[PDB]
Amino acid sequence: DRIMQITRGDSTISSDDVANAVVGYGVWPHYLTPQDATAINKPTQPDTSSNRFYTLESKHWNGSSKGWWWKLPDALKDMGIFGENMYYHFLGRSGYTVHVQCNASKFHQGTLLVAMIPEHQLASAKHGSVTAGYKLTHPGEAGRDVSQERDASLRQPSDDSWLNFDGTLLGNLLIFPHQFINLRSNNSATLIVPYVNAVPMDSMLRHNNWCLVIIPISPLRSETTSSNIVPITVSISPMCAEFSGARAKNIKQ
Amino acid sequence: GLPVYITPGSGQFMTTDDMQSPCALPWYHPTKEISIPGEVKNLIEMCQVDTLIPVNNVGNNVGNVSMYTVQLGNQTGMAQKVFSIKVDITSTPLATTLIGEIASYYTHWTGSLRFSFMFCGTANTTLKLLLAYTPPGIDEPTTRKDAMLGTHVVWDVGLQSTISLVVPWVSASHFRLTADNKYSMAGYITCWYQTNLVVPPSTPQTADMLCFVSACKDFCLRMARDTDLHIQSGPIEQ
Amino acid sequence: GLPVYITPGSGQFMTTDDMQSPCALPWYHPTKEISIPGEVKNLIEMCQVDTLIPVNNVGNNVGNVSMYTVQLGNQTGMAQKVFSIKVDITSTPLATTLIGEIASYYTHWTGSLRFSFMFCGTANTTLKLLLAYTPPGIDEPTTRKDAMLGTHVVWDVGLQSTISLVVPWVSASHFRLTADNKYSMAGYITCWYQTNLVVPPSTPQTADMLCFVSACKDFCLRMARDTDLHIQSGPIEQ
Amino acid sequence: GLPVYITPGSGQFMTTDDMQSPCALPWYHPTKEISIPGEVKNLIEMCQVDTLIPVNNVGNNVGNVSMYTVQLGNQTGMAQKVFSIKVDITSTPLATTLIGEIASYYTHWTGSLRFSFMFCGTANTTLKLLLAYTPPGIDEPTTRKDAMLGTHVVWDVGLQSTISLVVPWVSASHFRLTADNKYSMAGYITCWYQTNLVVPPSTPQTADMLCFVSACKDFCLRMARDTDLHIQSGPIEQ
Amino acid sequence: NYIDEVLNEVLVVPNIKESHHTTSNSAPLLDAAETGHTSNVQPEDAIETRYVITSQTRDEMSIESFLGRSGCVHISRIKVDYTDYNGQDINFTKWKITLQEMAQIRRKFELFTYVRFDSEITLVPCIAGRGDDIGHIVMQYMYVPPGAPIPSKRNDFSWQSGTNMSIFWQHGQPFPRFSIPFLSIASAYYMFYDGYDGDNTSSKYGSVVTNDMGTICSRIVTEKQKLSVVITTHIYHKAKHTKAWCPRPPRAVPYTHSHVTNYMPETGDVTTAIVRRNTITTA
Amino acid sequence: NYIDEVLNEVLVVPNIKESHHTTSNSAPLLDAAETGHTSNVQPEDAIETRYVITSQTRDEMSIESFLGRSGCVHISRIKVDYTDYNGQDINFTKWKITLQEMAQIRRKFELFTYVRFDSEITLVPCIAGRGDDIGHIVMQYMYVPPGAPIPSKRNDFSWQSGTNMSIFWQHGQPFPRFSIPFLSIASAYYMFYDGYDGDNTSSKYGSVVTNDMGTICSRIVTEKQKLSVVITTHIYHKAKHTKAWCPRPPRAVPYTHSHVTNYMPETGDVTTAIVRRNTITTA
Amino acid sequence: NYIDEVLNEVLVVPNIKESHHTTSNSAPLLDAAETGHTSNVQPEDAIETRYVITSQTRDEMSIESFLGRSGCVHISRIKVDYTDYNGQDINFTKWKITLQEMAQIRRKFELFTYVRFDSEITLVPCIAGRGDDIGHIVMQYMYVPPGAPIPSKRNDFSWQSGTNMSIFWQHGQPFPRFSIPFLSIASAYYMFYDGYDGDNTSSKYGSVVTNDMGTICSRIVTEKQKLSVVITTHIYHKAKHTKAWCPRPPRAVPYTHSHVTNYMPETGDVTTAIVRRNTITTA
Amino acid sequence: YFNINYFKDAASSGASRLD
Amino acid sequence: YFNINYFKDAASSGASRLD
Amino acid sequence: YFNINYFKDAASSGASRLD
Amino acid sequence: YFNINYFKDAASSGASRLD
Amino acid sequence: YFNINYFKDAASSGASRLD
Ligand SMILES: OC[C@H]1O[C@@](CO)(O[C@H]2O[C@H](CO)[C@@H](O)[C@H](O)[C@H]2O)[C@@H](O)[C@@H]1O
Ligand SMILES: OC[C@H]1O[C@@](CO)(O[C@H]2O[C@H](CO)[C@@H](O)[C@H](O)[C@H]2O)[C@@H](O)[C@@H]1O
Ligand SMILES: OC[C@H]1O[C@@](CO)(O[C@H]2O[C@H](CO)[C@@H](O)[C@H](O)[C@H]2O)[C@@H](O)[C@@H]1O
Repeated sequence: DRIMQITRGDSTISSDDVANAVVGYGVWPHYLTPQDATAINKPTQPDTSSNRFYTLESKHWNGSSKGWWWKLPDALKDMGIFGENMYYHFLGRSGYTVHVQCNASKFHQGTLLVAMIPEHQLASAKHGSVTAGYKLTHPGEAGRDVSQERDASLRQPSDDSWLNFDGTLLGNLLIFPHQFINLRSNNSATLIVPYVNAVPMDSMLRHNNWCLVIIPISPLRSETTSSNIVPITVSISPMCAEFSGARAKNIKQ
Repeated sequence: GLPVYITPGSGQFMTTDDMQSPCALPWYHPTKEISIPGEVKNLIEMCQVDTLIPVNNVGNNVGNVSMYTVQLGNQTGMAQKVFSIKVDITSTPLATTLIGEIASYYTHWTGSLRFSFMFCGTANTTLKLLLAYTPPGIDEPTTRKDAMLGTHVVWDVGLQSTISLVVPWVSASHFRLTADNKYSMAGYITCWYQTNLVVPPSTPQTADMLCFVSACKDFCLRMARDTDLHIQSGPIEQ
Repeated sequence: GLPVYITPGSGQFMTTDDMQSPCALPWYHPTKEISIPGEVKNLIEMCQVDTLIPVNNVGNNVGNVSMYTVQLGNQTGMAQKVFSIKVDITSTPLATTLIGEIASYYTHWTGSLRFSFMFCGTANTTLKLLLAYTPPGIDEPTTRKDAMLGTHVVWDVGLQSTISLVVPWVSASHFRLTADNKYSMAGYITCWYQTNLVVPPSTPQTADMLCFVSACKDFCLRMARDTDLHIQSGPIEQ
Repeated sequence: GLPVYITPGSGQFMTTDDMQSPCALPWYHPTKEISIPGEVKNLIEMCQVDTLIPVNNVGNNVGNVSMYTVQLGNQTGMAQKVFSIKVDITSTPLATTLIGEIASYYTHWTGSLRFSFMFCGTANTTLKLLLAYTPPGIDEPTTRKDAMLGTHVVWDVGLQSTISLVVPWVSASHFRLTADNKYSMAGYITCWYQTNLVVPPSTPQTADMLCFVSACKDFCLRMARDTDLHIQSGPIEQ
Repeated sequence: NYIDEVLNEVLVVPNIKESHHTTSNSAPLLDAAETGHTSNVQPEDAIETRYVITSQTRDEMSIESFLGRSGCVHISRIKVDYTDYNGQDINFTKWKITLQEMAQIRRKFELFTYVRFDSEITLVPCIAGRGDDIGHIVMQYMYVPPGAPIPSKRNDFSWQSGTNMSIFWQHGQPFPRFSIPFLSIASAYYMFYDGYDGDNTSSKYGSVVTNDMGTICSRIVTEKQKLSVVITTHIYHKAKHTKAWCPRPPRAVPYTHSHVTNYMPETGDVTTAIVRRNTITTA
Repeated sequence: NYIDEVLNEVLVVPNIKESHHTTSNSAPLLDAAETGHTSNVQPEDAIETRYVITSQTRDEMSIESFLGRSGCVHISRIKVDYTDYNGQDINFTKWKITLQEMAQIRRKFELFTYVRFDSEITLVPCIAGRGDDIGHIVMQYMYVPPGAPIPSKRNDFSWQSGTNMSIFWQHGQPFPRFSIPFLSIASAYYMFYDGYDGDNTSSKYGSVVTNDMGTICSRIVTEKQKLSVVITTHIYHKAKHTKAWCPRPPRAVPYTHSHVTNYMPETGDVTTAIVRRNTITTA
Repeated sequence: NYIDEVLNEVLVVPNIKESHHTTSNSAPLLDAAETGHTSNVQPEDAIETRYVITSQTRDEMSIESFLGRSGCVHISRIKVDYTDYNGQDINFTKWKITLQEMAQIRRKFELFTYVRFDSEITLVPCIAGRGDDIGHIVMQYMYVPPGAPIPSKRNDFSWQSGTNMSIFWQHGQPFPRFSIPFLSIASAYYMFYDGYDGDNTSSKYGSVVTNDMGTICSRIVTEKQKLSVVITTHIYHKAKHTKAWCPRPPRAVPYTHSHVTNYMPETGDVTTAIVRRNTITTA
Repeated sequence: YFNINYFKDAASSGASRLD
Repeated sequence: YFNINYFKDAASSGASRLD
Repeated sequence: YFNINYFKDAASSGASRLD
Repeated sequence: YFNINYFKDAASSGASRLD
Repeated sequence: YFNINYFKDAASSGASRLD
């Protein structure tokens, strides 16, 4: 059966239609083990109050839309509790659940490719050795691209999709944990993903482990009034969040 | 001591040999190896995951994304043809594909292969395509009847959405070459309309189908060699 | 004889290899090895003994001894700050220390560390400092409150005299580099007044505190390399 | 390590040595070896199959086929002689023969040999030849009586058709040289009429006999060497 | 094990059984790829297959025979000088270790996010005679781990290697080769990274922030010679005892610079391997 | 086994028994060779033989001692240039592998229709000094399997061999030698073929349609030298662990070109080894 | 043993247990360092620790991997002469053995008062061609224990080594290497000393009074050559099977001269590694 | 012939095995 | 002395045997 | 492979052991 | 050390024995 | 390692023993 129910905090999400769910690398997210660990302090593990279902800012799906991404450790730099614990601690570790909702009617035609990606080192739009800037790979709930315009003075990434922004023919992207949203069967997309990184707990600020991409493959096509807007809404849930290396507090940027 | 005879090959160097070497940095105890979700052990694995196919391998389209979609159209005529590509897995449009990209690292390939297609159409929309695998022997078929005569699969677009077409392994030589070779010609696969694309009122009349190719447990490669699909007409800076 | 193949590495020389060599002076029976009180077997041992820290790492002071004492003063204000140093054990003032001097012989370090402070004050004198370890992540704290928020230890000067502050190991990478590296930044430690330095009549009002650093059983190093802290811009004569 | 002494021969290269060599292409699993009807394992086998003999080793005949047939004629006289060849298996007409062609790959030969003759005559036709092996010692016999004195076989042409003459092994040296050598002279074999070739009415009066030579289980060769019977006064192009 | 390992039949592929026809309900050929999963359909499913006992090993399709092959990753060069010997920054090379100063091989890894392995380095010095006699040109290849005195010039004090590794090769004696343990403070070598040095809007971001493994300094010990030379000591690298995590789509755009992804060519339009077709209808 | 194998007495030939006379019916000397079979007659049959216990082995008459012998199959040559180094198609050789670029050996196989075996290749580089000092001339022999970047010229990117085989030999160190598995997509190497590329009345037909095994590219790594040279690296080949199917009549006409049978000499009448006799009557 | 020794897990460090809070009397964080002893406080004591199973070996932190590494301790040089061969004090070197003619390594030991070990000496001769051809330059390295005929010049009678050790190296054949037993009349090598030769207010005082181990004399046997040369035979030293007693504070002042502690630079103010800070308040 | 890790360290050894 | 396939692969070995 | 003190004297041997 | 006919053939071997 | 008189003759051998 397609219907699905998910409960994460004080929050629950439902979906009367779906394309299974996917567990990234077939591993379920959980808490760190005293074997692979390294740190020495007792991690704070906000349960529920933290690893709950936060929903971001919504977006429009255009016939001119090109694609939009959000970087996870970062998308919730504001989402209460989790996103505070982030700033108060050096080491942060956590896994997520991605609920991608995008409905329209059975008279619509469209296809969205959704994918998560471990270490998504983007490329700059400008030739050289200048790497994308911080402040631009750190958008927030809002995400990046859309098909937007911007200063070329900024050590700005590639707004370039087909190359995967990293310069790998998108389409091989299917190698990363993914699924689509074929408006003719689908309604959502559900990605669940453990913590992948050569280190037991990284810097929630300097390093974004997971990177999520949603890309219109077959362009939205209705025959309706363009009064009919078909958003795309992303919801996320830290899972098995664990923090440590308590202290002052970083600063917003 | 031991009366020894130094053999011809002695003192050489091979970029492909299994031999031990004094380890500089004696007594070094490397960082432990923590647990990490998702580790590979065989190319194969990567080869069994369907990657998308550039097929709309046409002009301006090519540097864009569209280069991936195949719109199923009108068709005034009937029993008309959609597209074709040839099976020789190292041949654009194929090549670039996670598989192709790879295979191009080995000299020989073998086994069955899997082509999957998906309807990015509508819900209320309907269609029926006929896909076919025309083994090596003749020319890519000009007509459907001619092609329907060999290996194929009628595809009924419906509540499902994905039809997967298998490409049996037909060959003389247990093995085929990855490199373009008239001999090791794997054949062609093509797609045609069985019926049409009917859409009730106020639904678009063109729609797309995405296509993919993953391997079969049949599959296997050999004789590693350096790739085709990448010329570093560099160098590389700093 | 034995058909042998001479392998690539053969005939080389490595300043780091374990191999035997004909001993010139055959039949020599070395002087017996009498008993001698105190023999080492591991650098570690030396690393666990607290050596004094140059911290008064300031101008004219530096070539002298003072360069070791930290006088706890007046302080008109309250809740004021004493000093700070950063933890990266290869960073003057640290470096030169029996530990530092060492660590600078290896490429990587790890574990906890111990800082100890002693009151060379008076007997009738009193005070209470707050010491803190500000893990890597932000800037050395400008204010006490801000620093008190992380790892710390309030120190009550009294009949005891020595307070030992531990520096837990907080890091992402099981291991840190001994060499200056923005990544492997271990953080800062700082000291402030909790109360004051009160002295009854006719006792000096400034006094010193000595500070030290020894290792923790946590501790361990690796990847030996040649030191930093010593350039022989010689030579050396006769 | 192992005090070793490098022996004289060391580092050389011999087109004739059994030694191992690092295999480039590690981990390669060659195409399976399917079943194939008729596989050899010993030259011998090829040596035991009778190949045809050029004997009409005469002028214009030679570049043609005839060069293989021997027509048995009229013969006004009686007790007349047919042909002769010498046994030294590396001597045109012999040489070129599957055997000869071969033997010329080795320095020494030995054992018995088999000569077979067949009557491509008629059915109603009749004859009786006398074949003989004149061992090494004297000159190829000028007359039949003289030759009949040694090893021979009278051949009655009849419903059968093939008479096989054996060439025993007569020699001093267990072994003979394949190369022309006065010493290792194997001798001569010749053929003569015993009676005639009688044919009843309206049948041709000349007819042919084909001749062949296969080995005996006696047979064996040694000391491989490069052939005689083929000078590549080339090269060879593209 | 032997046979299986000598015959190289460790990882064998299944065989293709026999099939019969199916005029039945469940349609295996129909799945919805949107689930992001991969189909599971086989020959036997789609057709009326026969029976083929296989015999192909996926041995050579192992991250160790895919990775475990020596590759040029650096070509140290020294155009000697006899005029000024020593001097600052001369007649001695210093290279900062990395697998991406050379496409080829860089390519190959990059196929995965994380990697780990013990590395075997092979040195192929080639002495070009620009003189009428090259003499006896000895050589010293010293490995300088991070934070160490890197020779300012040719005879520092650092070429004493009292506690460093220096391999020596003298013309004639074979190629120097030596293995090295996995060197990383991390459980694995970061083939990629989505981190930075810091919050400094001028901080570094890439596979560099992370892997700074030291350097290799070359010297030609012998002293001053008469007839000049130029030495070219090639650095090959092999991965032995390798592991890999989370595969990635290969690279199709010729890179530029290392420790970066950047493709954006100098003017030229971004070029890729894909070829153009006149029509989809004929291949 | 040992003794039998060390003494080389594995395949021994029968002995010649003793005979007596026969004034009997069945005539073994009479058979009809038209049956295409071969007679079975022996000494003992035809004569009054004695008794000889034999002791000749047919060991050296084995497809492995007949085939298993190293033979020049190619002579790579490089008349270096220092004027233009690199340039297109220079100072680097590329040869397409085959056993028929050299009669001798080509001959020998051709004795059979099909063949199979593991091959051991031995490289004999010989450095001719055309200068007053040859220096240190290093060398790289890379094996390029079909469909691979073949160096356009001397330093491509293909000489990185990130996943290819390159053997290196430096003046002094001995002859390079390496073994190779049976390389064919087919169960055996097609010594011949009666097939074509296709129906194209312009298609290829021969032992070529089938065996295209790649190439071997030679380079002289060392860089620019002063005093010139010419290198001649000889390629010998040995067949170890060989099998053969369906023997054929040897070749008697000097060939021309490879992968073809063609004899038809340039003008000269087709010549063969057969000698001419005055008369059949005297030998 | 193996695993533990191959895996290098011989000396492992304890793990960090878990803690809870303590609102209790005994304060482990308080000790009086004046006792001269060292505190014993740990993570678990001071904080609310977790549980980390460790896996770091203190193997590489052993006086044998700290000491057991080859280091340049001497660079014998011979600027040959052909004009006058032999002559007094020529074309033959004589060095008096010691580990302190080279900082680096000298440094390293000096970390301890007493030391003992078997030493492995490796000779790296490098022949610089100052001529148009170096020929065949043989070499003799003779070890002259205390009180022995030290060659006055090149061919004494002492180069007969009827009872001495002389190692011979001829261009091509590899680096000479040989081990030597602990040579001291004393149970250990005196890394330092607070003794003198005698009461003579002109007696010697240092690490010299004590260790006089003989000398090493180099010769270039070959006789007179045509085209000149200069030989530089580097002397590396490794400590195998070492022991150490009573550690000392490392050295921070660049020395001068050996067998002495003296730092007092020629004019320049005594310099040390310590850096200067503006203020203690900010690091 | 095998498993003769002529060298002490593990980092020095042949290409691993397969399983 | 024999059967000591010093090398892993089978393609590398001496001339086979006879039987 | 080990404990094969190819040489007589003890001074000649590998780096000692650990215990 | 002996009887280790490193080579196959018998013709290749040391000087025979005595008896 | 010892007593492996790789050579036949006795005159060829190491320095004798002691007893
Ligand atoms: O320094 C090499 C360069 O490549 C990376 C991959 O990005 O990984 C490594 O592989 C090397 C093999 O030569 C190791 O020497 C190395 O030091 C290691 O990181 C990089 O991190 C590194 O920058
Ligand atoms: O490429 C060599 C040439 O000879 C044939 C016989 O016609 O057979 C082979 O033998 C080779 C030994 O050098 C293998 O290298 C080879 O590649 C193989 O075919 C041919 O098919 C081939 O054209
Ligand atoms: O002669 C070397 C010099 O160093 C000391 C330490 O002061 O110790 C020794 O180490 C040597 C290694 O090269 C031995 O050769 C040596 O002879 C020994 O004393 C000194 O005493 C000595 O003067």
